[PDB]
This record gives sequence, C-alpha cells and structure tokens, in this order.
Amino acid sequence: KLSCKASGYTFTTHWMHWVQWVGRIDPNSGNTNYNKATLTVDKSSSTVYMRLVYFCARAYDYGPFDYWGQGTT
Amino acid sequence: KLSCKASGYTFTTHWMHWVQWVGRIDPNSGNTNYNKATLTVDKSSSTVYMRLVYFCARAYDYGPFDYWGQGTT
Amino acid sequence: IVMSQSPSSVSMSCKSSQSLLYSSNQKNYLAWFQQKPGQSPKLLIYWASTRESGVPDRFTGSGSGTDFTLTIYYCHQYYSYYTFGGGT
Amino acid sequence: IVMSQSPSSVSMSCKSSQSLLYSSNQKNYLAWFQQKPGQSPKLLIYWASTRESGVPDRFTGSGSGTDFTLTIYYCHQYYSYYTFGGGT
Amino acid sequence: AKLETVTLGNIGKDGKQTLVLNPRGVNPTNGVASLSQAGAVPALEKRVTVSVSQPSRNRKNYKVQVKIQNPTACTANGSCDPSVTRQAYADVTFSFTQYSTDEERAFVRTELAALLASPLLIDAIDQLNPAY
Amino acid sequence: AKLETVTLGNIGKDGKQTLVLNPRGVNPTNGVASLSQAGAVPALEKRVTVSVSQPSKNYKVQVKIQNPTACTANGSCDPSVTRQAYADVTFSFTQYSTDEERAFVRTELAALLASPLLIDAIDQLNPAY
Amino acid sequence: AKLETVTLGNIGKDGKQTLVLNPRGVNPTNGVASLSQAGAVPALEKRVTVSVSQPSRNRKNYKVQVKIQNPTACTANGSCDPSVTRQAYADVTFSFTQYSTDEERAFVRTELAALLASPLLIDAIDQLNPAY
Amino acid sequence: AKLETVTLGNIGKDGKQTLVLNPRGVNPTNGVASLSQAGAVPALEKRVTVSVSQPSKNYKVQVKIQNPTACTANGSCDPSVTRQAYADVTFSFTQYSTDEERAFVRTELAALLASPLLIDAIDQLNPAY
Amino acid sequence: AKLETVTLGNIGKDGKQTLVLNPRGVNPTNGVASLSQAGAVPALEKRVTVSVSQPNYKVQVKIQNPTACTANGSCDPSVTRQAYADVTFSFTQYSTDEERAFVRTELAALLASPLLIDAIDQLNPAY
Amino acid sequence: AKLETVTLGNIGKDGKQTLVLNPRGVNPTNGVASLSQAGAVPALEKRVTVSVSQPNYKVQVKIQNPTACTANGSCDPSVTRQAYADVTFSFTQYSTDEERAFVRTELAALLASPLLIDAIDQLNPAY
Repeated sequence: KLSCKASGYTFTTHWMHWVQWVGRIDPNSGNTNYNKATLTVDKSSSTVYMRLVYFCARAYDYGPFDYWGQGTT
Repeated sequence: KLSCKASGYTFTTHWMHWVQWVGRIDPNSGNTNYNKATLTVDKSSSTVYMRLVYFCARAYDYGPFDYWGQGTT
Repeated sequence: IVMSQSPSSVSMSCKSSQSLLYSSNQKNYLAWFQQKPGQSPKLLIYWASTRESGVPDRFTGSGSGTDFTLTIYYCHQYYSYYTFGGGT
Repeated sequence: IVMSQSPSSVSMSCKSSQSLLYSSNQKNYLAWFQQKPGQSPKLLIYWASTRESGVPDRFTGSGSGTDFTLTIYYCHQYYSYYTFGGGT
Repeated sequence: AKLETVTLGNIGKDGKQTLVLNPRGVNPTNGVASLSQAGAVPALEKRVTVSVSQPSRNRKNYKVQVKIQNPTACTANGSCDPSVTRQAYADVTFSFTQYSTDEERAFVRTELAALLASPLLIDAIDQLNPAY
Repeated sequence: AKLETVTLGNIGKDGKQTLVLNPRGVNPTNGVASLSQAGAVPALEKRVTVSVSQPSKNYKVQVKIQNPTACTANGSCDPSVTRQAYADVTFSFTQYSTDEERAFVRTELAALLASPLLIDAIDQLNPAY
Repeated sequence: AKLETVTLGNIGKDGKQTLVLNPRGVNPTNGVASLSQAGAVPALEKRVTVSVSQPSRNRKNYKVQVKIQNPTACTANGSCDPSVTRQAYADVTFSFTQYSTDEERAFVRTELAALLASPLLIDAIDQLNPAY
Repeated sequence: AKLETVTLGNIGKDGKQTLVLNPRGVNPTNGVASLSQAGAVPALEKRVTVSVSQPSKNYKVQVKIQNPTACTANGSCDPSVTRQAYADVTFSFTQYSTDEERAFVRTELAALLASPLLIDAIDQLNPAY
Repeated sequence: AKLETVTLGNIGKDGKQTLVLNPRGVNPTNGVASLSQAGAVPALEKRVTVSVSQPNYKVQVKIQNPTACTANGSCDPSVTRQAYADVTFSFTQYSTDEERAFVRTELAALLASPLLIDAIDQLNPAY
Repeated sequence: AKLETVTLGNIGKDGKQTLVLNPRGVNPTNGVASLSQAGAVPALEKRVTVSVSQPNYKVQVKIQNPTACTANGSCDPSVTRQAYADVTFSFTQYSTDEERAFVRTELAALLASPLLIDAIDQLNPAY
C-alpha cells in the first residue's frame, strides 16, 4: 500500500505514473494500464494508492514525465 | 505532525505562517512557500498541518502577522 | 535581505539592508513585536506608524526606508522575506 | 518496442527499435533524464529538442527518428510504452 | 506619468491589506489607461481606469475621470467554474478651468482623499447610514 | 452618522493645510447633506455635499465638492468669483453587498488618490502614457 | 490530401500536450472536411474543419477556410450529465488570386504560423493585453 | 505587450526565410496596431495588423496579414502591384475563459498550420478528400 | 513611436535654457498627438502637436508659445500674444527612408544657419 | 541679411553628406528669396525659398528635393517625384527677439529628437 499525494495543480488531469515502468492511472474515470499490483485513486485527498525503490510521476496523456516523487524503498 | 486550528474568521483568506520564519500556505489553491517540513490544509475542520517551539500565525498576502498561536515544544 | 538592530542595551533602532518602501503611497512594511518569555509575540506597530488598537499610546514608532526606530522587541518585515531581527 | 543506447563509457546516443515520429508535425517523442544516485530523476529535454526551463544551456539534444543524441543519463519515450534505456 | 505596477498599501476595512495592479496599456481610441489585477478569467479582475480630456470645441473644460470596478466570484450549485455575482463601482470626475493653477487642483485632490477617511464618509459608505 | 465639524488635515500640495467644514443642514427635497467652510461669506465658500439613496435598484452614494477662486475685486469691495473647481464621486453597491467590499472600495479610492499616477494626472494634467 | 488521423504535439500553454483528431468525412453539400476528437456526447467534442472554394462566377478568387471549436464541460449543481458552458472559436480565411504561385501561399502560411508564436501574439491572446 | 520589431524565422516553403517587421503605431480610430516590412517602400510592403476588443459580449481578437507581389515595371521606374495575398484570423472568447483555454486554441492553430493536411490544402489548393 | 516625456536642451537665443514636454494624449477624432509643458497654468503653457497622416503622406507639426501679462484690473493672467510655427512635410507613397531623412535633416540645419537666424530673430528679409 | 552661398553640413540620414546652396535672386513681385544647388540639370535640382513678410510678421520657408529616373523611352530624365517641407512662423508686432529665437531653436531641436525622426523617417504616427 504505497501512497502518492499530489499538490500544486488540478488533480483531475495528469495521468499518474509509477516507475521502479509499472503502470498508470487517470484520476478521471479511473482508467488503468499495467505492465500483482493494483492502483486506486482518492478524489478528496488527491492521493494515488499503489497496492502490492518506487517513484511516482505525473504527465499528460502523451506528454513527458514532468515531476517525480520521492522513493519509498 | 503539528496542527493549527483557526476559528473566528473565514478560513479561505489569511495565509497561515509558521515561526520557530519557516513557511506559509494559502487555504485557497494550496500555494506554498518554504524557507524536510511540508504543510497541508484541511477545508472541513479549518486546520493547518505541519509535517516534520513552533508558532502559528495568520496574515494577509502582504500584511502583518496579526494573531499568533501558542507553541508546541 | 538582512535586518539588523541595536544590541540588548529609551529609543531602539532597526535597520534593513535595502529600501522598504514598496507601495505607491509612502508606506513602509515594518512591524514591531514584543513577547513575554512565556507567551506568543504581540504585534505592536504595523506600517511602522499605525499603532494597532489594543496597545498603550507610549509606543510611538517612526522612520523612513532603511531607518526605523521605536520610542519607549523584534523588528520584522512582512512583504517578501518575512525575516525577523535578533534584539532585546 | 526496445530502446538501446551507448555503454557506460562527450556525445551520448540512444536508438529505438522503430520510428518515433508519431505527430503530424515533425516532433519526436523522446525525453532525456538524469539522476544523482540519491535523488529522483530530472527531466532534461523533451520533444528531443526543447531543453526544459531550469537546466543549463550546455545540454543540447538533437536527432530525427530512431537516431537521437545528447551533447555534454536515461533516454525515455513517453508516447506508447513508456520504457527507459539502461546507460550511464 | 508612465504606466507602471501600482502597489497600494493600508487599504480595506481594517487597514491591513495590499492591492497590486498591473498595467494593461493605453487605449488609443479614447485615451483611457487601464490597470488590472493579476488573474485569469478576465471577468473576475479588479479594474482601474484613468483618463484626461483636453478642452475641445464643445467642452472647453479639462476633465479627469477615474473609475474602479471590483467583481465578486461565487461557485453556484451544480456549476464547476466560478461566475460573477455582484459588481462594485466607483466613479470620480474632476473639472478644471484652463486658468486653474496647480495649487487648486492639488487642494481638490487632497481634500477628496482626506474626506474619504473622515468618520462621516466611513459611516455613510460602510454602513450606508445617511448623514443625519 | 451625525453632521459635525469635519477638520481635514494635511491638505494641499505642500502637505500642510487645514480645512474646517461646518454643517449646513440637510435639504428636505432631495436629502443631500451639506458642509461648508468655517469663516467664509456664503458666496465665496468651499462646499461639500453627501447623499445616499435607496432602491425603488442599487444603493447610490454621491459626494460632491466645489471650490471657487475669489479674486480681490479691483474696484468694488465685494470679491467676485472667477473660476470653479469641481469634483464628483459616485459609489454604487448591490443590496447584497457586505461591509468589507464597500470599505475596500472606499479605501482603494482613497489610496489611489495619493499614488504618483493620479497626483501627476491631476496636478499637472498629464495623461498616463 | 487524404483525411487521416491528425496528431498534433507540442501544444498548449506549457508546450507539453497532444491532441489526436479523428476524421469524420467530407460533407458533399458544401465541401467541408471535418475532424473531431474521439469522445461521446457529440456536443462535447473538439472540431476542426477545412474547406477550399474554387472561383465561381461571383467570387473569382480562391478561398481557404479553417475553423476550430473547443467546448468546455461542467457538471452543474442538481444535474447528472455534463453540459456545455463556454465555446472557444478561431476562424482563419485565406485569399489567393488565380495567378498566385506556390511560393507566395507557402510564405503566407508559414508567416502566420510563426506570428502565432511571437511574444506579441501570445501576450495579446493569452492575457488579452492590447498591443500598446 | 509592446510594439517591438518582430523577426520571424524559418518562413517559406524551403524553411529558410526571414521577415523583419517594424512597428507602425496604433490607429486611434479603431485601436488596430500595425506592423510592416523593414526596408520596403510604403506602397510595396508586407503588412500585419492585430487588435483586441472588449465586450459592450465576447472578447474578439483579430490578426490580418497582407502580402503584395511587386512586379518590376516594364517601362516605368516605380514597380506596381499585380496581386494581393490575404490571410485573416479571428479568435473569440467568453469573458469567463481561463488562460489555458486560449493558449490551447492558439497553439492548436499554430500546430495545424504545419500539418500535412493544411500544407497541402494551402500550398497546392487541393481540398481534403 | 509612443508618446513619452521629451526634454529638449541647448535651445534658446543663447543656448542655455531647456524645455521639458509632457505627453497629453492622442485626439481620437483626427489622431493629433499632443505634448505640453508642465509648469504654468493650463491656459498659459507651451504645447506641441504632431500628427502623421495616411492616404500622399503628410506630417504636420505645430508649436505655440503664449506669453502672458498681469492685467492691472484683474488678478488672473491673460494671453497677451502667442507665436506659432507650422511645419508640414509631404511625401509620395513610393518615397524611401533616405529621401525623407534628407528633408528633415536639411530643414533642421537651415534653422541653425545665419540665413534664418537673421530672418526670424531680427526679421531681416533675405535679399 | 544678404544672399550668400550656404553650405549645410552633417545633414543626411547618417550625418555624413553635405549640401551647398547658391543664391538665385529675389523675386521682385513677392520678395521671395531663392537658393538652389549647383550640380544637376536646372529642372532636377534641390531649391530653398525664404520670404520674410511685413504687415503680424510671417516668415515662410519652403524646400523641395526632386528625384529623377531615366525613362526607358527617352534620354532626358524626368521628375518622378519630389518631397516638400513648408515651415511658416507667425509673430506679433510686439514680440521681442528672445521670443522669436525661442521658437526657432525649439523647432530646430524637435527635428533632432526621437519623436520626429521616428515620425518622418519611418512614418510612425505618435501615440
């Protein structure tokens, strides 16, 4: 159960990505794409949950990975 | 995890400041400015959370620090 | 920027690094504070002259940019850096 | 598809399996990354030429489809498979 | 003078407030310089406009006009983006004869600026109590 | 509030001028409350008028000031009036407006009337470029 | 050319964005080729239309017209399905004489495409500040 | 922003052409700001005009460019104008529109003007089939 | 260009005094830009107007300096007299920049020559 | 004064070329003094006319520079176009020398300022 909290932008956009590439989710309609590990989204707290070093990044639908979260080990 | 609860005014205004200056947040759009220590905001309870004597004060965007909260040690 | 003032040794004086007139009016951005060693700081004067309501009239502050004083205690700017000044 | 690049041994070079021009414009879909061994990766160049703001001007990337290079470090596509490339 | 950013301090009901106005250029069609606050959604911006009119064949009297406008936003039920609910205006108009010296105009400006702070005006504008 | 004597301080370009205004009653035909100079003849006096309105749409507040220039008459003993200097202010508020919005508008106008832009576009009549 | 899917990269305010437009066929009544984004609720779709008009007896001048339209959706209070709140249009019209060579038309197209990226245009369109 | 010299690069079919535009003031009758070619006679010059509007409904932004073809006169010393090449752009935004939507529209148009569809339907005038 | 404060120097009969003009807005009806001094009463004040026209291209510049006495009867000063100058250029649409710069620099050099400082200052007709 | 050869210098867009005028006699009917260049054909030649009037006093200066091409059909060169300038001062009979010198020196300093070298050379209207 790995969490990633995004703050500083509207959470509804910017598909959230996980890299050790593992998977991605969209905070709208909850579309998922996997490469054993599931992902969920929380609207109120704007947090991405990773069920099981892991990095958390956000990007547009076809754009580059802009900001990378810290690892958890 | 240090909390600061504001009561007596509309919480959406009045950037909340922390002084041992450490940082500030805006309860609208969650803009942050830092000087290791992150801050979050809670809309429902009107509470400011300080993740790690610490003082909690509120002020306008360019105004003076009006009211100071008590320390936690 | 850096804010300095007189030592622990009436008329105090606080001096900033660069100018503090940021408004189109003639308004400074200095605030004066005091604290009992077991209480939170209390705002005494803002805009360097206003003398916030709830304080005795003996605390009269004055001064133009970079040269501020308080007559009969931290000096703090509240525009850009929000830094204080160590002093009695 | 698979992405390969030069060994750990300036001008690096990353090569993909098939073409990377996916847009109607002449825009590639490559990104360059770097990381201090104790920090998260940092985006250096996207669209293979844009040189994201916040990076020194010495990092100049160029290249058409399947042939990309970086002059004075991971190469990553961000369109379909989001796979990286092992290298120094 | 030249249009620059105008920072106004010591405003608001309590006197602890600041308003930064960025220039938006002089309209050449009617000679109205516009100042606006930095924001998106151009319908939710504070606006300040000043203009001076030279004496033409019809007017023959200098006129200085200052207008300020403050809209308020409220996210209504069943709606996503904020809209505008109320508008607050204030219109100032000066008139000066061609032979009016600088002292008279400065006196009028400072007299108005000092009237807008007397207890009579704060009571008649903040609380809308007529002067009785 | 109440029509009392209003002693404006720090008037003028040099910043050291005082004006003392005495009440002159309220006009019962339109509700305009008047204020006038202290020791001036009723034909050579500085006048100030304020009045608020009520919907019957929006609350309208209007302040008018008027300043005549009394030249010393060359031949006669009664100094006449050569020029008039007018200034009009008109606030407009919706009936749902709070006190903070109106106070903000008033203080914003009072602070604008002291910025370099307005003191240059009113004292010297140079439009902003 | 032939109507195919048009993928536009490096768009948006920050330059990090893509827009995939699927073809929707050429209207035979007025000769307008339509491109649309892949979605449901046909009232919430991006649209792009291009058309070329041959010189008739009344016009006698070639005309190329490009129209783009972007609607925005917002789920209002007390409502279940999203509606359309705002519309954003952009209309481009070219005119070329029958004797206009390829170089002139290419020059005009590329000049417009480069003007739409100069700081003057980004300031006049993103921030709506008139050129002063 | 400000009327400065705009140096467009990589113009033309071959991709290597430059156009330098100098300011020509703002028309005080309709607020249209003009830009013109650098070293051209005022009768044989490339012109660009931009202008924004304000509601009195929607904000309207219009860009017009104009390119004459100056043939060398056979007999006279003053080259005349044979053809004109026009191009007009008209944006329209609601007063509640954010900056991201307008920037997206502008960049979408700028990217469309470089796709194969438009470079084929503008350079060769072949309608899309 | 755009109207800004203009500070002419070295002007005068002796070449010592200086004059500062302040922009006062373009007139929308006819597009006549205006510049005026800063000091004196608005009716006793030197002013300059320049208006570039559009079609032949016409550039017309007007300057007037009013001189005021103090009448014995009244306290207000009245315009006793004023001196005008009316410069108007006229160019063809095919004229280049080098032709228009030659006329302006030539006219600006005639006014500093003994031919015209003895025909305007002392009003001696040239013969 | 009396008509003599006038050698303007430093004139031009760049400030290098010089122009020499030669007197060509006062016209008796209207007293319009004339000055003209020396070089080119009499019909292709820059000329200057100054005429001080008498009563309000009027001083009027005209300059025109004709530019000529060589037509393909004919050998003679024809006036393709020419650029005019028309400066006219107006003074009252009670004006002193110091008032008239101020206007001439002020006008001669406006023409060398960025306000008017960007409104005549590049033809940008001032706004």
